[PDB]
Amino acid sequence: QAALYTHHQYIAGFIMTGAFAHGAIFFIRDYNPEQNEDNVLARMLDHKEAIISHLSWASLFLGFHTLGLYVHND
Amino acid sequence: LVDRDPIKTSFEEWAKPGHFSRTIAKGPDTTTWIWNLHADAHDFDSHTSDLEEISRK
Amino acid sequence: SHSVKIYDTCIGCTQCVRACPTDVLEMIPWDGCKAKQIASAPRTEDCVGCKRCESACPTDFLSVRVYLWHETTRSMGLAY
Amino acid sequence: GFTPPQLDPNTPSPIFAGSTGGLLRKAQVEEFYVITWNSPKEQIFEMPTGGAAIMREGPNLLKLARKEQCLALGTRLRSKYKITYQFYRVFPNGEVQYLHPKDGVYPEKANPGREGVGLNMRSIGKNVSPIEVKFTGKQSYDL
Amino acid sequence: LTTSWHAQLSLNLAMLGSLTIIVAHHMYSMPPYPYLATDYATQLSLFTHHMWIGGFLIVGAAAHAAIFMVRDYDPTNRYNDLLDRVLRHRDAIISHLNWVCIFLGFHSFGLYIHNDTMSALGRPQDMFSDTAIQLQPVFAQWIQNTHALAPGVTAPGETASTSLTWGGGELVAVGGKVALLPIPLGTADFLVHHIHAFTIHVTVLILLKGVLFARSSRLIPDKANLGFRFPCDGPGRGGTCQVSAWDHVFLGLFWMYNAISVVIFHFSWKMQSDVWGSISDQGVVTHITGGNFAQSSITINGWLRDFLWAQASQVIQSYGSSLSAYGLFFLGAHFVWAFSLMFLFSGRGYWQELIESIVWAHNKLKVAPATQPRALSIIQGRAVGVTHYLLGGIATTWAFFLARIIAV
Amino acid sequence: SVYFDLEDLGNTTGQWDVYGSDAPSPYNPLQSKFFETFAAPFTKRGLLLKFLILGGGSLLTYVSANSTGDVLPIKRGPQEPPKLGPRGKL
Amino acid sequence: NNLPSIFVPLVGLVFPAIAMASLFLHIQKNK
Amino acid sequence: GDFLVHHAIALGLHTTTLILVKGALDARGSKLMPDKKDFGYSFPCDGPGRGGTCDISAWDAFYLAVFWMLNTIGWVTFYWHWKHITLWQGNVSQFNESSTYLMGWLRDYLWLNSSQLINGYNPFGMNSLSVWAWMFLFGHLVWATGFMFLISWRGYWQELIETLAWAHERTPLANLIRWKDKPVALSIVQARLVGLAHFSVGYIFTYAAFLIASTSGKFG
Amino acid sequence: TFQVVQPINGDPFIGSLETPVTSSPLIAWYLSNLPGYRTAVNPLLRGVEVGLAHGFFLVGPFVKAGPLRNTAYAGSAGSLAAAGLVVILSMCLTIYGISSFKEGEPSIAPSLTLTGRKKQPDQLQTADGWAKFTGGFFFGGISGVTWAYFLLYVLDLPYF
Amino acid sequence: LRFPRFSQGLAQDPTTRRIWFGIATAHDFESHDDITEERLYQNIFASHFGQLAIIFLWTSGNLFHVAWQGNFETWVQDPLHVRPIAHAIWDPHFGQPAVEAFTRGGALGPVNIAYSGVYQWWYTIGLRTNEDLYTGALFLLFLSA
Ligand code: CLA
Ligand code: CLA
Ligand code: CLA
Ligand code: CLA
Ligand code: CLA
Ligand code: CLA
Ligand SMILES: CC1=C(/C=C/C(C)=C/C=C/C(C)=C/C=C/C=C(C)/C=C/C=C(C)/C=C/C2=C(C)CCCC2(C)C)C(C)(C)CCC1
Ligand code: SF4
Repeated sequence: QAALYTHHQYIAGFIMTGAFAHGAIFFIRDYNPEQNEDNVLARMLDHKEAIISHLSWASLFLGFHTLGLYVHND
Repeated sequence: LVDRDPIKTSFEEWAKPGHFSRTIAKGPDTTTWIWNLHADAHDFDSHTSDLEEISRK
Repeated sequence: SHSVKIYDTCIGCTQCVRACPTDVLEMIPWDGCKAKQIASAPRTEDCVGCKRCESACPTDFLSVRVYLWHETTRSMGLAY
Repeated sequence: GFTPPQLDPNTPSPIFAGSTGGLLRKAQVEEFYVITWNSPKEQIFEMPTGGAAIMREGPNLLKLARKEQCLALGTRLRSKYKITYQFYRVFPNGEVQYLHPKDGVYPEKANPGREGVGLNMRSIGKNVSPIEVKFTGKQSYDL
Repeated sequence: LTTSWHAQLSLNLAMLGSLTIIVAHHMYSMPPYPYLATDYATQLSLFTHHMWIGGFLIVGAAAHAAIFMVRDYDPTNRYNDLLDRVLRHRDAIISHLNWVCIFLGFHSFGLYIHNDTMSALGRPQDMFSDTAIQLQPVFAQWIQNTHALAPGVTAPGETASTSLTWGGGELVAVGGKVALLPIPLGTADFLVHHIHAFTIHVTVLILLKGVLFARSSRLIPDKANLGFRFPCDGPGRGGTCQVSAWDHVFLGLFWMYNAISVVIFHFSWKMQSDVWGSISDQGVVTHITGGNFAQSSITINGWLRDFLWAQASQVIQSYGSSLSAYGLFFLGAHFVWAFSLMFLFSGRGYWQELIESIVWAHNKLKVAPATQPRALSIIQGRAVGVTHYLLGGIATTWAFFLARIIAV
Repeated sequence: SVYFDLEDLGNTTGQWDVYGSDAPSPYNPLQSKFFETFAAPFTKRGLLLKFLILGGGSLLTYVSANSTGDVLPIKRGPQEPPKLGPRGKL
Repeated sequence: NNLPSIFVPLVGLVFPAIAMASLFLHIQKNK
Repeated sequence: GDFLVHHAIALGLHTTTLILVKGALDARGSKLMPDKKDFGYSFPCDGPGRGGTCDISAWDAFYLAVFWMLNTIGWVTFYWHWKHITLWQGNVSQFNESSTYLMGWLRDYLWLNSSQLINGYNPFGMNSLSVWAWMFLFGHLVWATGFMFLISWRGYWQELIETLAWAHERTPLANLIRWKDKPVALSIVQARLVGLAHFSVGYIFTYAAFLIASTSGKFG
Repeated sequence: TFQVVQPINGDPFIGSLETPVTSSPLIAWYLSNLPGYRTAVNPLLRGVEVGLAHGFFLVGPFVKAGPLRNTAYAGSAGSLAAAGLVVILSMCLTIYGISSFKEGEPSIAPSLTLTGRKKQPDQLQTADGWAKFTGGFFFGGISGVTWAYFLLYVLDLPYF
Repeated sequence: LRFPRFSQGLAQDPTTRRIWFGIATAHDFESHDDITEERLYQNIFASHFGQLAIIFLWTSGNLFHVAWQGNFETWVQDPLHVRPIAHAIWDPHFGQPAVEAFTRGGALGPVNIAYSGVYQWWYTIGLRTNEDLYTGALFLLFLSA
């Protein structure tokens, strides 16, 4: 059971990384700004800063408080 | 072989960080200035080319 | 050989040709700026790709661009 | 209106004791480089391959393995000793190719008659997207 | 030597580091203070401390030698024939040192992998050990025999030998504990000594290659114009990352750490297994670990099991007692050491691009500082990484050693 | 003090044979004749490779197949009764 | 059986050598 | 303890998603490199100008995200394995009490359960667990080996290689043999991939050996 | 003042130096007489000599250090392993010769001596010469291994 | 031209970088010389076929080894007191204690204990004898062909 669980979870992680890698490859190679004017795909490149900053805030908050609680218990 | 009162004792240079260098003393446009202040603190050879002053320091 | 390009945002201060470690860049007469000069790259087969020219460009974004390309025995700096 | 100078094989070389940073099999199989200059007095200079050498007064000749080495030596000469120089590229078959200053006028000075190579009459931000040049042998630049 | 401050500093640093290592080696086998041999924690702490100080000073010597080579070298007015001749055949020196390092690494560490494979396959009779294939250090045993017989023959004025570790046979016990006694040498000492030699040779190779090629090379003929501390010369020539003399010191610090850690581990295990112990009324010696160094240290699995796993139970069980500070420092140093890999494995461009997004939201709320935030430089990032790495490793070893040796 | 020449580039580029010797053969004619007569068939690089592959494949396989347990412990097989695993498993 | 005494050396020593020789010859070829 | 480990898992997921999304969105260019789309998906750098541009491509953004994925999956698998081991042994209280602090993890999961692994072969004999201990050490070796490619960079190695060519060319009885391809050090992008591969292989092999041996020694 | 180390052949701009290790008369005589430096002799004979010398050598380590060193089959196993190693080396030599040399081209060996005298280039640097050398090496290696085995375990000589 | 056949720029590299980069860009059909969309799609289709064939061969090999060297028939009778066998071991480097230690289950020699759960999966879906596994392996070989 443990072997199957670990195997499948690691494979899923690798596949999840590959999905984002190929998404970036698509953005570099196949994206056409003119044909995709002001649609859902183009409007995410407009406010990328907000998404990145909010992700950074969430990560920092989670890490800060989890590490603080663990060190306090230790 | 000594010199009488080479340098005056004053607090003037305390209020001007980076006085030892011409570039650093200009001002902190970016945050690299703060790091460059500490990395070149004790490099007396970069401050001046006079061997006597380096030996005295 | 690598590819080196010059764009018409040039101001002709001759800073790129002086920083070239080989003989790749040179200056030619031009009209379109106060200095009446523009850079050129006639000897890109001697390019090594250290990108010292881009370290000397004062324009906001570079008026000289180096694109790394097929490698030869000259562009790899080999003296075997 | 400029003819390249000829290379004189009888030019003496500077005084050097030898080193392990000299030529190798690439010089025998491929090209190597020769740099010549004229000195007003005998003086000591730093070799690009390591060590120190004494240049002779008058014509001097030297063989090197790379264009970077000879250009660095020439830059040092012009900066410190104020000496004019030229260097060549020599092929294994026996042909000599004159390389620098290639005009008699140094590159940093604008000289009429030079042709423009690699000039793009636009800003760097006007390059087309990679999708517009797909399935073709061309690139976004040089277009 | 009367005009440059850096050369004198390099020479003095090298000599001082060598002297510190000599002092560390001499203090343990010739206890100069009363009731010091039976205080095991003090002996271990002093030994490790002085070894680390000597290593750091030795590295600094090479660093300042490279600094002098870059800055103050001038053949026009300060010509020297000996320095000129060395720089004219550096390729042979570097190639020979490379071959020596490769040979020592193959013929020292390779014997450990052979023993592990033979033990795993079930063939204990095909291993390099005292019972199957002996590799005896016959030269050191001859020195021990000569020094044990020195009084009365070559030192008539002496009554006893200089040290009790030479093999005289006499044992000194103070307060029921063993102070000093003869130390045997076998197959394991051969392997560990050759490991020490291999590590030292690699460190010397790195530092000397950094010093010798400080001014120029076949790759970058004008390296002296770029200075002593510069990150690179661009992605050209296939890549020119870490070509400066500063990067060679940055790289050799890791190898110094490795060598000193191996040496201190050898010292600790050997003293705990063959020297330290307790004596009874009948005069039977019971060592701390029971003399398992001879047969267990010949494999990497033995080092992992009988040394790292067995002796770390003191620090991981120190919670709730007066030794819990060492237990906290163990995990703190683990965290500090692991934290350094972020600076070493990554690059500046990613962090500069990430900051741009963070600055955007500060501009939205009118909290953007006028001192524009910039990512750390390449050299600064490398320095931070190496500093945190060294601090974490040394603190971990310190906590482990103190927690183990204070309890037992 | 002239080290550059265009009509002679062999000396200019250092194309020398440092230790090559042009002395005649020191071996006996009869021994040499015997060696050329008997070692001739192995001088064809096309056939030598195939012969080496076939011989190595046939010799290595034949030895392994007919090996006796007195040499290979794995050819001898187990000689002790097996022991039960955890939880009373085979 | 006796098959493992043949197939194991055949796969571990002979085929790798043949493949390596052929691949080296192929990658070292020029026209 | 489930609360704490679940929040750690969430932190790992959020950080990995942040890295991957930042890499994907800034692929066409940014303020530091406005024309990144003209240089392709994978390229080493843009030189030391403008402060330095180390790891500026999207390929390096993917390369930095593999470590975080490995860390998150390691945390998840550690949690699962410890919880199920404690459940199977019938001593669930140990996990309940010892999982609220990190020293509890280090002492009651890694140190305690690795006794049978490191005793596969000893100076007294061996048993059926020898191969798992050998794989444990092999994975440690590969994982440590990846650090050489990850930490040291190219310019140190090209200079070292340049001397070996001279040594070979100047050695008698050996200069009669010459190469066909000129030896060079590994490129900037290649070394990152090699180090990442070594890191991942060591991680996977070491954890697999530990997990399998620790479960099978106790429960068959 | 007298000096020992000299630039190679008087040319200080070639990356080599002349030292007693390289240019001693004893060392110069010793190296010129090795079979690998006899450029005017049939490559087959030089290959045979090299094969014999190397094949005689390889028996000892295999015999004394092999897994069957403490059994009655030590010598046969060591000789068989030495023969296998000789076969592998012959395969490597054949592959190198095939990959490096092309049929019909002239030799690439230098045709100038240290004193400037012209000489015929060595024929070892051609396809036919290398094939002859490899065949001679194989034959000599097999013969040397056989001779070493015969001397060691067919004649009861008081060795060791 | 030489290796790689699909890259003119790499084939003229005089260094060892030609081999390393030649291996690492084989399956990037988009960057090959004289490439079109149709050729790209056809190459992708062929690669998918090859991947399916490889998967079928792998499964067939697993089944054949379990049938030939396993203990499936005795495991069926007593599932809870038998350790499944993956395959046999023939290592010339083994010593005698290694041969003794790895001889477990009902095997007559060294073996490996399977941890992939193939025994329970095959037992659940109705396979009961060694003759079934041989037929499955043959069918999978036919599918791969
Ligand atoms: C154990 C090692 C370690 C640690 C602790 C971290 C921690 C972190 N990484 Mg990280 N990383 C690591 C290894 C590590 N990484 C490795 C090996 C890689 C691969 C190269 C990466 C790649 C990576 C990327 C790509 C990114 C991160 C990011 C982050 C941060 C977001 C997580 C968070 O919530 O912050 C929690 C905060 C902390 C844990 C900091 C604790 C603060 C304490 C109180 C400092 C106290 C200072 C001292 C005691 C006081 C002065 C004393 C004096 C002596 C100094 C976080 C600081 C992200 C980031 O920076 O953006 C958000 C990001 O984008 N990491
Ligand atoms: C007698 C000993 C001695 C002396 C006098 C010097 C003197 C010098 N060294 Mg030096 N050095 C030494 C030993 C010595 N070194 C040793 C042993 C090493 C090897 C490790 C080095 C390695 C070294 C390098 C690599 C460099 C120098 C440089 C220099 C010069 C500039 C110093 C400077 O700006 O530092 C400024 C000092 C600091 C920034 C302080 C560093 C802070 C330390 C590392 C962290 C301590 C952690 C601490 C425990 C945490 C608490 C923090 C707190 C705020 C909470 C100066 C001439 C530099 C130079 O010449 O450049 C041209 C240079 O690049 N040295
Ligand atoms: C008073 C100053 C100030 C203010 C109002 C903010 C406000 C903000 N920061 Mg922030 N920040 C600051 C200083 C400040 N920061 C400093 C000095 C640093 C460098 C350590 C950072 C580093 C930072 C990061 C890395 C991130 C933010 C983010 C954010 C936003 C999310 C809210 C939050 O709690 O983030 C968390 C805030 C912190 C972790 C900052 C730490 C607290 C600092 C040390 C307080 C120092 C105040 C300073 C000394 C003022 C002196 C006043 C005195 C002169 C009277 C929010 C708009 C996040 C965001 O959304 O991205 C845009 C995010 O990811 N900040
Ligand atoms: C995966 C395939 C594989 C196989 C099947 C073997 C098999 C063997 N190895 Mg081995 N090995 C391998 C991989 C392999 N190895 C790898 C990858 C390494 C590197 C880590 C080693 C490193 C290694 C060492 C260091 C040693 C072995 C030894 C042995 C032999 C065990 C002792 C014995 O029976 O002596 C009996 C041996 C003989 C009677 C003579 C040798 C067998 C044949 C007859 C020699 C001639 C074969 C053929 C003509 C030449 C090659 C043909 C070519 C096409 C391959 C055995 C034949 C030991 C040994 O004795 O080697 C000689 C030994 O000391 N191996
Ligand atoms: C555990 C990881 C690890 C390992 C194994 C090594 C190993 C090595 N490093 Mg190193 N290094 C590491 C981490 C590591 N490093 C890290 C983290 C850094 C910091 C960036 C460095 C920085 C560094 C520098 C700066 C230098 C080295 C050098 C060397 C080499 C020393 C000379 C030599 O050949 O040794 C002997 C080799 C070994 C002991 C490794 C082989 C292990 C055994 C023998 C395997 C043998 C298998 C056998 C060949 C059969 C294989 C066949 C196959 C089919 C299985 C050696 C290969 C130096 C170098 O280039 O050479 C002089 C050098 O200058 N390293
Ligand atoms: C450098 C480390 C090292 C050394 C010295 C050895 C040594 C040995 N191993 Mg071994 N091994 C090692 C690493 C090492 N191993 C590693 C890392 C592994 C794991 C991959 C193994 C796995 C392994 C196995 C599985 C087996 C061995 C075995 C053996 C023994 C037999 C080897 C043999 O047949 O002769 C090999 C030697 C030669 C063919 C010739 C060597 C001659 C040397 C090079 C001298 C030449 C230099 C000379 C002085 C130059 C002179 C200059 C000139 C001018 C004259 C031998 C004692 C076998 C055994 O039974 O052990 C008892 C065995 O079965 N090893
Ligand atoms: C009924 C029910 C329910 C429901 C649930 C749900 C509804 C869920 C959901 C879920 C979800 C909702 C999920 C999601 C996910 C997502 C993801 C995972 C994503 C990803 C992404 C990506 C990967 C991207 C990519 C890209 C890019 C980046 C760019 C270009 C384009 C593309 C697209 C390629 C519950 C359980 C409550 C309860 C019970 C009942
Ligand atoms: S990249 Fe380097 S070599 Fe090429 S033109 Fe610019 S400065 Fe000159």
